[PDB]
Amino acid sequence: ASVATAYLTLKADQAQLQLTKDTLGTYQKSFDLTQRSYDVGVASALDLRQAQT
Amino acid sequence: ILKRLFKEGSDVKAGQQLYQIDPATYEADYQSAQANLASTQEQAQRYKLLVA
Repeated sequence: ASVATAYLTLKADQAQLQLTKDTLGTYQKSFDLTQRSYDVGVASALDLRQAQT
Repeated sequence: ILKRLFKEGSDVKAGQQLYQIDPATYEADYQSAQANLASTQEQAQRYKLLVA
């Protein structure tokens, strides 16, 4: 029972890491768009910091 | 009238300035519309760079 539930936790956390990498990709592309909007002049630096955090 | 800029009885060219009627209440809303254009032009160019 213990080795079955240990393999099930590892199997779930592989997919947890796979989803967290995709969330990091979405946040990183949102920061890239806010950096482009800051570099031209539309967005202020406050939205740039709020996208960086 | 502020001045006239032709000799009377002279052959005038199509487009030559004749008089000078007071540009006191028209330079005001000319620079008003010019300021509105100076805002919206560098709104549209910023959005043209961001849509790319």
